[PDB]
Amino acid sequence: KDPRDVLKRPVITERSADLMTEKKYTFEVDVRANKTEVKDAVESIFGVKVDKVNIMNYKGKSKRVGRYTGMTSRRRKAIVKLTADSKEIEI
Amino acid sequence: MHVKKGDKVMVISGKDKGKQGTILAAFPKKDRVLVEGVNMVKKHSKPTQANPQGGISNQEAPIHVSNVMPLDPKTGEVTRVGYKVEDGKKVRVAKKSGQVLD
Amino acid sequence: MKANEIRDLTTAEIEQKVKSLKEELFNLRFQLATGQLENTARIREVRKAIARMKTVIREREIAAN
Amino acid sequence: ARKCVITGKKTTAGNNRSHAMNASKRTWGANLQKVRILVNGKPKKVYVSARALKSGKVERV
RNA sequence: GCGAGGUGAGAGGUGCCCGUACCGCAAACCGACACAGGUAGGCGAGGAGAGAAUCCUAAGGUGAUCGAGAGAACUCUCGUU
RNA sequence: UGAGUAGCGAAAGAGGGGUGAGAAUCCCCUCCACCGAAUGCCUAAGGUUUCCUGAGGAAGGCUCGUCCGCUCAGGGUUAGUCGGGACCUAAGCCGAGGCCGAAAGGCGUAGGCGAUGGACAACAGGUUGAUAUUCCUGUACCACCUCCUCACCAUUUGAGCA
RNA sequence: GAGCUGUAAGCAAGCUUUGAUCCGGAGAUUUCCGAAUGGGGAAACCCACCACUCGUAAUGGAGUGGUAUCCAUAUCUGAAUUCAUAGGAUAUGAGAAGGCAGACCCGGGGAACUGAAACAUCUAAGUACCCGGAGGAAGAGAAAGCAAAUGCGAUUCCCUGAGUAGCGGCGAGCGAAACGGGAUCAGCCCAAACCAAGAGGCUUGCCUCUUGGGGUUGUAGGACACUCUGUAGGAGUUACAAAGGAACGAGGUAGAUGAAGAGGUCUGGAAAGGCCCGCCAUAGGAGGUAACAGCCCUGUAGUCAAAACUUCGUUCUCUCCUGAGUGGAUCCUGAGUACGGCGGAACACGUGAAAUUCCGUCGGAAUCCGGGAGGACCAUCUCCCAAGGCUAAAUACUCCCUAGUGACCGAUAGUGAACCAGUACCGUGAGGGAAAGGUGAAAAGCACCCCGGAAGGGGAGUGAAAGAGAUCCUGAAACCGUGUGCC
Ligand SMILES: [K+]
Ligand SMILES: [K+]
Ligand SMILES: [K+]
Ligand SMILES: [K+]
Ligand SMILES: [K+]
Ligand SMILES: [K+]
Ligand SMILES: [K+]
Ligand SMILES: [K+]
Ligand SMILES: [K+]
Ligand SMILES: [K+]
Ligand SMILES: [K+]
Ligand SMILES: [Mg+2]
Ligand SMILES: [Mg+2]
Ligand SMILES: [Mg+2]
Ligand SMILES: [Mg+2]
Ligand SMILES: [Mg+2]
Ligand SMILES: [Mg+2]
Ligand SMILES: [Mg+2]
Ligand SMILES: [Mg+2]
Ligand SMILES: [Mg+2]
Ligand SMILES: [Mg+2]
Ligand SMILES: [Mg+2]
Ligand SMILES: [Mg+2]
Ligand SMILES: [Mg+2]
Ligand SMILES: [Mg+2]
Ligand SMILES: [Mg+2]
Ligand SMILES: [Mg+2]
Ligand SMILES: [Mg+2]
Ligand SMILES: [Mg+2]
Ligand SMILES: [Mg+2]
Ligand SMILES: [Mg+2]
Ligand SMILES: [Mg+2]
Ligand SMILES: [Mg+2]
Ligand SMILES: [Mg+2]
Ligand SMILES: [Mg+2]
Ligand SMILES: [Mg+2]
Ligand SMILES: [Mg+2]
Ligand SMILES: [Mg+2]
Ligand SMILES: [Mg+2]
Ligand SMILES: [Mg+2]
Ligand SMILES: [Mg+2]
Ligand SMILES: [Mg+2]
Ligand SMILES: [Mg+2]
Ligand SMILES: [Mg+2]
Ligand SMILES: [Mg+2]
Ligand SMILES: [Mg+2]
Ligand SMILES: [Mg+2]
Ligand SMILES: [Mg+2]
Repeated sequence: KDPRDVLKRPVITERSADLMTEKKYTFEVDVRANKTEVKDAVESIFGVKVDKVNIMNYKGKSKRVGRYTGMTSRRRKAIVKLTADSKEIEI
Repeated sequence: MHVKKGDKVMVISGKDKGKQGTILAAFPKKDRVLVEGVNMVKKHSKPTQANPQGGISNQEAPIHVSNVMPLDPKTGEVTRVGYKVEDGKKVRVAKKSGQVLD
Repeated sequence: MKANEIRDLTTAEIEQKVKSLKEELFNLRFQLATGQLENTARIREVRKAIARMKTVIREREIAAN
Repeated sequence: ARKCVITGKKTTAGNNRSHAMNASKRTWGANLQKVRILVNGKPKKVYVSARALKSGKVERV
């Protein structure tokens, strides 16, 4: 598969901004992607050295716009720690 | 539709019956056209960011397409619309005279 | 890029432009996430360009078989 | 099931009738006998009706 | 059985998926209810005590989702005679 | 209609200060009171975002409401070692062929599935508004791998694996 | 052919006469689950093996494809056991599987309530229901028939016969058929004798089997012999053998063209209405448009149009192919069959005087000097030739698609559902199952001011109307109020 299919988009939050000081980068990834694929994808695309990938699943949130109820998409979030001697990613 | 954006048309019905004007925009899905100077409405716009002041804006509202007819190039009278093939291209023609509208 | 222009390219040349477009599409999605992307219409354009090139590749595989 | 391999005779339904002519359902079984015969050109123990064995064309194997 | 390379120690490296929020003797679970009911298991301090009894406390938790008066009959739950 | 009637679902609050259009009811403070083999702490099942932050007050809340398990936004769940799977099997269930049966099917062997059991390597401290044997700090352990290093044994009674 | 990026406003960013959006034909892509089929599983999840590929020193990771079972065919192994066979392995299969249209059809199994004014025979009813199999239809079908004539000539369906004949605790009820009139029409292929060739049992010039030929029936036909005669005119993929191609024509799936009034004037917010005048019409279907339009728009009548796929027909091509007579030496003409007893079922027909058809069980023919039927049975006569197969049409039905119709509904009606309805909600589950349409012609959806935290209101403005201001056309009654003439 393509590396750029694995990584969907960066998570830009206050939490994720705090993680970037610790050299940790939060990505929304493909829901099927294991953490080895995420590790390989980050190293391929950005040309960095990954220390470890922690990964978590988020359920879809129940949502409403007027009468119609429904769910947001489920998400897979990867927190990618780069090694000490590594180039930073440019978000 | 029998008319399009750019055509000079006469309004044949409504309050603005008799008034000529250019079609500023066409709405094929609704069968409506916006004719310049025709069917003016006074919109009461609140202060937005896009429109900062607000106020009562005089603007054209669409009329139904069947209430306009294109002008005959010869006489200047209203005409029904036919079609002929000229140089391969289809063109609208004034049924009154014969000449090409577009 | 149109299908007539894509058919002039070789299969290896098309596949390279697919890779180039998928690099562009990735960067656009990142710019969209950060809120730096002005030209949002480009995402749809690149997606359909990828679709067009993959369509041409598959036509050649079917033509080969 | 209880089916003759040769003829296809099997259980069929009908009535018991009393003297007062009350109908109640019953079956008539075929008189099937498990015998070794050729089935696709090889010996196999299979149900054959006594009627199908009567002539002796269905050779015992 | 399998076998030309093994065994042990070091050094370097690799280690996926699912769950993880919050409630969980409860207003979030089962009881149509923010319902005196029901809901497995682990831990469960002190004094006096045989004790997880009992009363008062510790850590910790809580003051209860209508109130203010009046202090009749009657009804209920209590105390005394 | 009954009728402004019955009811408002076990329980201790009081005052001061604050916020606000509005306060018995929200916040803070003080003292008082209640539970304490629980009314505490942890954790199943089940629920499924109810969690945290900011904003809100129509409805829901048996009153009120500035408040809320409610409404609107945005956020939050990090594991080689915890629990489950890439391990094991019990009851039972499924079941190649097979046996049986008007049909549908019933039964059952090999073989599987199936925890409530067996097996199995990580601990202490710290940290956020919201996660923590998961993140961070320190110090570990388990399985597997060989670009490498060292020692030892051995190339057909020939190590070793099994 | 000029707009467009759907509901859906809105900003945003874009696209489009170098032809977009949009419409039709043919393709491509088509996650995961599901027959679900690599194995497992609490559907939409988990875990593999084998190739090849990416990646790593390597392990771990990733991608693509293959990997169910049964069946068929072929090949290779071949147990106990000698040969074998069972079994195993591998390969080739657009082979099967599952679904549904709650319909129609054919089978297997098969109620009860109910009726009989009770109830058991009987009825309901071979219905409902379950199960299997289909097919576009199915089933039936080319006389062992109907009948009783100077006969008919496959089947099916409609009318009629007829509520007759009959059946029937002769109760309740059940209830034909043929003739006659119509729709539609079409007939065929085998098995056997025999011939030829080959194969394996030699049973040893006999027998069995497999191909091809031959042959197809009833006042008998065929084999067999005779003499004829054809070997390419006739037939054909709807049976009668079975594939394929071209051409031409007419349809289907997008479309194109298309006559005549802004006539004047009057009300009006608006004119399609009134009044007074024209005009078109193979077009006065319809819908829309500011009130009711043949002449305003979309259209309509008529006439055209298809790159592509598709349906039908036709012609050619293609493919296939002797059919008449005369003789009776023998031979052949469907066997565990017909039929019978016993037990049931089906026939309108309930065991009866009970033919006829089918099932189980047992018994069991004749075979042309033969056999069956004509409502017990026998004789005579008449009609026919079973125990093999195929066969269009007329007939049934409609989840659908296209066009249209209604002395059908018009929001408690009509579908359960005009609306995001099999939803919400209820139930462990099967399953049950709602309510809810209307601003205006156009959002012109009330700028601004005032009271109020808001809600809400009063002005102002828009509009024909705001007492049309958002479950916003009309707006009854119950019910709730304010005022007060009389008591
Ligand atoms: K947690
Ligand atoms: K106690
Ligand atoms: K609040
Ligand atoms: K009955
Ligand atoms: K009765
Ligand atoms: K009009
Ligand atoms: K009879
Ligand atoms: K019999
Ligand atoms: K006859
Ligand atoms: K209804
Ligand atoms: K009054
Ligand atoms: Mg995890
Ligand atoms: Mg016209
Ligand atoms: Mg927690
Ligand atoms: Mg409770
Ligand atoms: Mg003590
Ligand atoms: Mg104690
Ligand atoms: Mg006393
Ligand atoms: Mg009172
Ligand atoms: Mg009272
Ligand atoms: Mg009272
Ligand atoms: Mg009271
Ligand atoms: Mg209370
Ligand atoms: Mg106490
Ligand atoms: Mg909270
Ligand atoms: Mg309240
Ligand atoms: Mg474990
Ligand atoms: Mg079983
Ligand atoms: Mg089986
Ligand atoms: Mg367990
Ligand atoms: Mg452990
Ligand atoms: Mg917490
Ligand atoms: Mg009765
Ligand atoms: Mg058919
Ligand atoms: Mg079919
Ligand atoms: Mg048929
Ligand atoms: Mg045929
Ligand atoms: Mg036209
Ligand atoms: Mg006029
Ligand atoms: Mg009107
Ligand atoms: Mg015959
Ligand atoms: Mg007779
Ligand atoms: Mg109504
Ligand atoms: Mg209705
Ligand atoms: Mg439920
Ligand atoms: Mg009114
Ligand atoms: Mg109206
Ligand atoms: Mg109204």
